[PDB]
Amino acid sequence: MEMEKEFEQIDKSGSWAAIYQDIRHEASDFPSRVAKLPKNKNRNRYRDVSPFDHSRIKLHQEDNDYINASLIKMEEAQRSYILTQGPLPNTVGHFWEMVWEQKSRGVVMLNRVMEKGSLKCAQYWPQKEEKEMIFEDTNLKLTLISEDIKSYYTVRQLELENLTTQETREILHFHYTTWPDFGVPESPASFLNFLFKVRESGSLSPEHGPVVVHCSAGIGRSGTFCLADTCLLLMDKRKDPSSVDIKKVLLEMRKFRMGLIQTADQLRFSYLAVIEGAKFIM
Ligand SMILES: CC(=O)N[C@@H](Cc1ccc(O)cc1)C(=O)NN
Repeated sequence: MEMEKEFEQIDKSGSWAAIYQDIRHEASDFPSRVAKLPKNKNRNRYRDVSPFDHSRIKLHQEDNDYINASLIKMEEAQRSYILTQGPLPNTVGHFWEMVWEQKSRGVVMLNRVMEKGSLKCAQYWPQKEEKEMIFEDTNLKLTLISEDIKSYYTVRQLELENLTTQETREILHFHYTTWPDFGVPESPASFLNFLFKVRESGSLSPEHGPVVVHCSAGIGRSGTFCLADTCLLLMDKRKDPSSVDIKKVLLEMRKFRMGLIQTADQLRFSYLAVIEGAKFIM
């Protein structure tokens, strides 16, 4: 039942929350024993937001490998992503250790450091060229190379140095800036173009390790980014573009990360992001 038609009847009835709770009721439930251990109390920004043990990204170290990061592996779509929370003052060195280990090209951010007068994440990248950051706990160094500031996003070039191998790599900061404080973006137009812009970079390609995407919790705004890309990828690919079930995509993803897609407005907006993007792939 096509995604244009469904909506329509979803509007016609207005039962977004009603659609939305059923997915919440049909979603995966798996253990999260690692997250919950006591020595990890400080690596979680939220007590109710936890990575499942079976899909948890692990940090390459034998003492403590824990981070609130999971691997969403999409079989069909031949696409992979890591969802993580906004880093904390105690996790910064862990976020970049992850970027390294995993061999990612890109870092995507759907949020500002300050929203509603309070802190959404740590300031974790260098704002000035001659002002480099060193992550002592994890022996890496990061340098701001260049900055492309535009209306809805900014793209930054960074240099990540594994101070232990002295090897260096180039990472791309894709930062979306205009998402509103309350609600959802008033028009999917800008979220989509930024999604094409991230693909444009080569960051969501198999030729690198999965992309790292985050917002504050690592489930909401992050979930729309991946639900939509994957659905778009799926439409190009199948005979029947019409075949794409957005609820079905979401529950598959939900098997790898708890609560992807936080409110009924995001579900629909996720729906308009798919619906509207199809209109170029073609
Ligand atoms: C008709 C309706 O329920 N609209 C939503 C708001 C909405 C707008 C754009 C989005 O992309 C997503 C959600 C609403 O009124 N919710 N209360």
